Amino acid sequence: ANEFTVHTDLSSISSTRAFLKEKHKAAKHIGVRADIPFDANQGIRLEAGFGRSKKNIINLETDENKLGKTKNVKLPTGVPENRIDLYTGYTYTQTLSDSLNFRVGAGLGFESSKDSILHSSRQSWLAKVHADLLSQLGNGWYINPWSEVKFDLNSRYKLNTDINQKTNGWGFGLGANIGKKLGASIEAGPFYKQRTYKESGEFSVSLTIPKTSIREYGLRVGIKF
Ligand SMILES: CCCCCCCC
Repeated sequence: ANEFTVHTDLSSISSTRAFLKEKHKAAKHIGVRADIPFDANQGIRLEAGFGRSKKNIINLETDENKLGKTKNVKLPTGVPENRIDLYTGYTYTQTLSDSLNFRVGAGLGFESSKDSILHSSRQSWLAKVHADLLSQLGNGWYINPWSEVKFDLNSRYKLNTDINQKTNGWGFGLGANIGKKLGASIEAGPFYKQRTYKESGEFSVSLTIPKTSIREYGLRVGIKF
């Protein structure tokens, strides 16, 4: 059977780059997923999602700062950011037991993010592999632990200075949804995601784009038709 999920996330996102931290507020995301079987085991997965937050850029703490003896210059607050994600891939699913199903897939994806202070953009074409276990608990209840890993094939950092440099990286996500059939199913659960973009090669003033690391903790809630 075809399965379609619409979901929404509430999350805490933080990022570190060079000597700075970026903390997000009002981080929200909406997305959809379609798992479409073609035979007993093979299928296709399609995903699309849209996210938004506002971020404050802050310095890393030092004892000199805590002591008085220096003072941090003011940095931007309430910086808006928008994100989109898309994914299409092959899936293979099989039964491990009468109450346990195991699904694995791989495919191609796109991610982008844009902020405004000055616009910075990150656009990434990537490959993604994912695996998840669906375990029946009885009475229509289930648990669904999942994992996914992303690898950039062509990730570009853009800056309306203009700058457009390649910054390939990778990322991984892990979570687990607890769900219940309503006759449709409702599910909810925690997730963790991490994304790293490497420092770019030297480009011409000689510069690099600093290494960026993003970490995200959240709760996802979904309706599975
Ligand atoms: C089984 C993985 C669960 C993810 C835990 C993330 C921490 C909030």
